[PDB]
Amino acid sequence: TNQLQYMQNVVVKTLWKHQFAWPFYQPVDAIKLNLPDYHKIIKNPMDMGTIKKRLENNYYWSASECMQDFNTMFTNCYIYNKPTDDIVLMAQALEKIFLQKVAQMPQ
Amino acid sequence: TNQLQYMQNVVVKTLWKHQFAWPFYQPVDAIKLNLPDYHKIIKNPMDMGTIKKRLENNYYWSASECMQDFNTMFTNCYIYNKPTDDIVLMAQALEKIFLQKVAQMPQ
Ligand SMILES: Cc1sc2c(c1C)C(c1ccc(Cl)cc1)=N[C@@H](CC(=O)OC(C)(C)C)c1[nH]nc(C)[n+]1-2
Ligand SMILES: Cc1sc2c(c1C)C(c1ccc(Cl)cc1)=N[C@@H](CC(=O)OC(C)(C)C)c1[nH]nc(C)[n+]1-2
Repeated sequence: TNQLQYMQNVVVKTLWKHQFAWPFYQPVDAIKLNLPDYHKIIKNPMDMGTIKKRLENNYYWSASECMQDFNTMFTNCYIYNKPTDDIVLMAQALEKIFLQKVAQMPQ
Repeated sequence: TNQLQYMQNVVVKTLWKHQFAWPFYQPVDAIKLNLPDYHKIIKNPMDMGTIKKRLENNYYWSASECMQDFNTMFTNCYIYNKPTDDIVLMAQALEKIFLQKVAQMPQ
């Protein structure tokens, strides 16, 4: 789509390059990070690797569907972590860029 | 703005009319609802009344700034409540409509 291609080519590409993006490239590994409560607190895990793959496989029916996965990704981070945690502040920075780019999307 | 006017006239108006919107018309009243931990868990309270007022007062510098307040509103609800709670499912429904309408915004 003009809109889905834009989510892959502008939104994912911009965010992927950001210095704060690295924690979100792959799923939260609750085993490696020793987070036994992660999967009971977070019911819909999401990450940017998954989103990028979904865009490439034409998983989404609409740009809004993709936007939802980004929102989930960020929200999961705010649900699991304390409001002052580094990872929260990083997510907020990334979420702001996400929104700024979503607002400049074509109709 | 074309975009900010659209956030007031389409996004707020559509959501306000929705059957699930009523909990979000005004700030969470942690006293009336007996929620002593609400304000320590939720660092940025947000509601649609506040957003609507902000739009009318030209508080926002951009549509993305407004979008951020909506995201905060919904996220607060997911942070404070359990994933199976009625209020969470209501927020998810409203958030989906928010995103569907954001995707149909003018550039
Ligand atoms: C690869 C990934 S994914 C991730 C993190 C890392 C490292 C980090 C993290 C990332 C960056 C900085 Cl500066 C700090 C923490 N935190 C965890 C939660 C946690 O508590 O992990 C520690 C036990 C603290 C490791 C978390 N929640 N949500 C996400 C996306 N992450
Ligand atoms: C006016 C408002 S604002 C609100 C609620 C109500 C009623 C409801 C609520 C609204 C609708 C349904 Cl069907 C169920 C609950 N819940 C609280 C949290 C809570 O625990 O409140 C109870 C103690 C359960 C009252 C909450 N969190 N976030 C928000 C926006 N709210």
